[PDB]
Amino acid sequence: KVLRDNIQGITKPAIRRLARRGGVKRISGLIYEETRGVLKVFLENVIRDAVTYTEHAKRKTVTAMDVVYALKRQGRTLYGFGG
Amino acid sequence: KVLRDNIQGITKPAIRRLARRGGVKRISGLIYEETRGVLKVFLENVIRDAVTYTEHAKRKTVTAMDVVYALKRQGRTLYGFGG
Amino acid sequence: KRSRKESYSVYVYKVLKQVHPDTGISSKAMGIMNSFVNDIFERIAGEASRLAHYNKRSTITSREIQTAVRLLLPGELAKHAVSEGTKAVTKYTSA
Amino acid sequence: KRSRKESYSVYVYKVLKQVHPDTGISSKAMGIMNSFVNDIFERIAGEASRLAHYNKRSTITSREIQTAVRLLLPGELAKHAVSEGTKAVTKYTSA
Amino acid sequence: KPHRYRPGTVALREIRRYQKSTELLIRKLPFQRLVREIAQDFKTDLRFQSSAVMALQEASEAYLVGLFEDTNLAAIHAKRVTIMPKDIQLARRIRGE
Amino acid sequence: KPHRYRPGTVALREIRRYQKSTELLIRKLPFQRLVREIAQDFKTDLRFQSSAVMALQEASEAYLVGLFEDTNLAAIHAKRVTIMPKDIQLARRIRGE
Amino acid sequence: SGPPVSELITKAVAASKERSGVSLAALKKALAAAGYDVEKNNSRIKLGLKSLVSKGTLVQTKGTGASGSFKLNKK
Amino acid sequence: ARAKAKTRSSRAGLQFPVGRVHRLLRKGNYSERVGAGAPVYLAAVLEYLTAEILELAGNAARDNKKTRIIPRHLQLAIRNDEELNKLLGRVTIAQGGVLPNIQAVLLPK
Amino acid sequence: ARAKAKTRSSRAGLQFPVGRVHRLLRKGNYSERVGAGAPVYLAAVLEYLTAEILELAGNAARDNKKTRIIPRHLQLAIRNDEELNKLLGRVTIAQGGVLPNIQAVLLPK
DNA sequence: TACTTACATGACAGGATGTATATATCTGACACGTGCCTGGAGACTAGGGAGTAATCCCCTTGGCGGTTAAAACGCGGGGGACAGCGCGTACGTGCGTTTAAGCGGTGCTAGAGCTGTCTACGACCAATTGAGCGGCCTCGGCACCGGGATTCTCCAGGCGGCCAGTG
DNA sequence: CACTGGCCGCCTGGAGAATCCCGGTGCCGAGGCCGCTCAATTGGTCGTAGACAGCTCTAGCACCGCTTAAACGCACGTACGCGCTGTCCCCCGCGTTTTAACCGCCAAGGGGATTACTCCCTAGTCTCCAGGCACGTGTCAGATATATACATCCTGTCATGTAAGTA
Repeated sequence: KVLRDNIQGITKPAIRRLARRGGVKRISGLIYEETRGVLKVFLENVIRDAVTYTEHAKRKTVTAMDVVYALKRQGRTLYGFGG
Repeated sequence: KVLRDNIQGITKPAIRRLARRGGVKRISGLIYEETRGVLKVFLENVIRDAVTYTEHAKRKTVTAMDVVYALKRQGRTLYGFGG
Repeated sequence: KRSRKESYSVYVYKVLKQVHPDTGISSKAMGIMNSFVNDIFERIAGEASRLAHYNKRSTITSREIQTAVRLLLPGELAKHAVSEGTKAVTKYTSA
Repeated sequence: KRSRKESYSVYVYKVLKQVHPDTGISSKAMGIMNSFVNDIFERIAGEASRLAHYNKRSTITSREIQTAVRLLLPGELAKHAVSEGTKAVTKYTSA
Repeated sequence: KPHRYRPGTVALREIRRYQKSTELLIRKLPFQRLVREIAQDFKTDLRFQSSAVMALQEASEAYLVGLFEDTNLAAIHAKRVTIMPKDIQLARRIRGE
Repeated sequence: KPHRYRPGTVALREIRRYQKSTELLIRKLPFQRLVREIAQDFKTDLRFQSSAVMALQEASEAYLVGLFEDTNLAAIHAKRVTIMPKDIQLARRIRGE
Repeated sequence: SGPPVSELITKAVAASKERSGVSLAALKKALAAAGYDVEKNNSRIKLGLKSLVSKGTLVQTKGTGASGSFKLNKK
Repeated sequence: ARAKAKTRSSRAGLQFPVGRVHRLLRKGNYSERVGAGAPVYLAAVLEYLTAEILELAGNAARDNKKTRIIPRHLQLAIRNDEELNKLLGRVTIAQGGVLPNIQAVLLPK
Repeated sequence: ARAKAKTRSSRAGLQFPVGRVHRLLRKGNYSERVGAGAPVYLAAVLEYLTAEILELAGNAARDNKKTRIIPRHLQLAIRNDEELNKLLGRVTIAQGGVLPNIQAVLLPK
């Protein structure tokens, strides 16, 4: 029930696949851990917002509405999840 | 009555001092005409909407409030003129 | 027993059939269409509301939304939306 | 005389005299403070209005504005503004 | 002698594949675990709708896609092809992060 | 021999002056002429508040100043100190314009 | 003190004598292995290379000036 | 004793619901009053935008020779139109991927 | 026998107007109904933000040996607090100029 | 200094495999028929927001003379960009292994969500006022002008390495 | 191979210049005062929004067993950054000349703003009715699987330029 080191769960080839979809030929080795950190900070932002939406809603389960709405506020609007 | 060339009205030393406020130590020679065009495009985006505000209000006089609204709709909000 | 959840299914369905008699749609593309029309409606409605507040107008007319779609919709889409909306209010007032 | 143009002038002047007895203010700085209070009021009120719509709530209360502070205001600014919000509302409920 | 491609063409075949294809690029379970780990630090005992987890999945992949396009522009700006930490720092700082 | 400063030194003093200074850097009435020229392209014979022209001038200076912040960042990104049109285009593209 | 670095450059180019000429970085690392403070003597190595090319004792393989590759003469 | 109900969607000749757009405008709380022509104009704009993007989606799907449009087709439609890309610059389409755009230096030779 | 007209800002111990912010919530048309503690809280947040930024403005004025706040002091107070900077990243101060910052590459050795 | 020869390199063909192309299948995802009831709608009405007529004044536009600060242009020159070129590494790519993601199945439950209650809560209306705003007025903080130090910057001369000369 | 004097790269002091700092002085915007009015207040009333309680049900979490796809680690490799230097050229700095921006001063009038009138329209409510969504089902488009065919990428081979070895 304790979760300790899940930032390493976003594997290095997963980052390679992400950069391939973004259109990258070559990825340095220093890239993976800081993109883990950057994505970490990004989820800190959006999940902090969604947690505030959640505790404002007096529910205990984070929903897709809270996700898409938190992305919507930050100029990162997402389609396809009931918005 | 008609005006043909005020793009050169934003002189090269004016662009120089703008970039000096911008922290630019050295400016290429090809910068000035491009920034004149870029400012012209930015003013297209602002002034077209500011005009649309004015004949939305059926006014002939362009007001500072319309300019403030047009800037803040682009997310480039200007303080000091509202009210 | 269930509660009704509103969507923009049938309208997008009739439009896609009208512009393409033979072409179908997936469910996820339908969700993205629902999200798109909701987003555009909220943008135009918010900008119309702000235009209403800025000239101290408590009413929203087609002039207000015309101003808004002139603000948001870039270039050629603006004049085409002006054309269809003008024709639409033309048939609405004539009937 | 003309129509009165509302401002936040004497209010910000009282705040300055409370925080800095000997420091003055300029008129352009006061216009920027009017722009500040109007902009922050606009941001908080707009996001809290959307929060009211999202939970299908007809009421905006101190809870919605508090949550809006947690979204918009960063970090220690957020939690301190929460602290003075709670002291203000407890003083108001105690009249 | 067994076949071996020169460096780069496997990368471009990947480029064409995952730009042509659409599917999710992060393994779903460790992403879900990372999200639960982060949300545990903010408010305790959170559960997640599965659709919310895939929503963070799509949004995170697209966010990284936008960043990696920006770092691609930064790298080709700097006469390079291999991106560096200062490229992501530039992209975030120009965008205002 | 008359006294003579090296290049960039006067530029650096100009730098520290213009972040030290607060006044407008665009000439007022030529900017008024430019904004009237742009305005008459949309609606002819428009009239301007002087405060509106000053607000447009302040916003234009703000836009260009922030644009050259990003441009200077992109220039030092490419190990250069003199900005180029590709720096401006890069900053404008990454910003989302 | 010791000898001047012209003998150092000749020793650095004569240590290997591979198919192409030796580059500036390789000869500087060679003098570092032989022992010299090359950090404050970059223009020294530049003038040594340019001077030794100009006398014709050194022939430059592909590069220009102090850049590129340097190889020994015919005899 | 009463006239037959005939919708303003049929009055304007637009398949988008005038009544539903008016209801969402009233309950989206944007003004105290809304003029009757405003939802008609808004629904016309909405139907034009949907018709144009669905036209591009159907054309792109026919280009992929597939009779049903998918989110990939929506991404291909949106990113290939400069005015739609201006309208949807910061908007993300789910499971649509990205437009194939390889920079010119990335190609070999 | 009507009571004395007391003010809600003084009731809450504030300087910013509870009444005017409440009226602007009613007239900004943001909800049909507004909770009573909401304008008090919003005025508290506004007064605290203005209190910190005026405190930093007075401190910057005392730093520049000026007894009066100039908009340059306001811009220096915004940009020297990184959290206030993140609050107001997109907002430009009139006549504030820009914060003095030179990249270290630009500076000579 | 020309003769000869082997090696780097461009031109051209060929295999292998990854991708493009053709055909079966089956399945579940799309699409269509039903019930329905909820959301749209038509008539009437109370009433108000906005459209329109009039004015005035003031704030914008237009115009003229003077100053000079800002611009424009040329010379000069340094520094900035950048092309090239080895080097050295730092990922790219292939291949075998671990394993953990993924899929399929089962069970619990906790929380999401719907529905009756009602009570706190907030908006609304008549009357009343006192704090905030428009205007005026004064004056001293501050803008501007004038003079002396200081820091900064750049160059003249002066020292150390060094490179050429010599014994 | 050691001694040694001149020549270039670097250290240092000093002169001029831009700015900092110290005064004086006049001024015009900041602050303070006064009249006013209008917007906040208060108290009763009335309708109602959401908190609460409780029930139901459903999807989210946990557990488990296979089952490979992929994560991973290692090894060979090559290609990419990139540090450095040489070379060219481009833009800052400064001086002089030009010129229009600013000021400031004055005329005039265009429309912004305000007030008044009056009515167009729009929201509300009872009633009615029909369209789109849950629900269910059926059914072929496309994913998958399998079998062909070309593209292309690497590699092998031929021709050739060219540097090297050589008489």
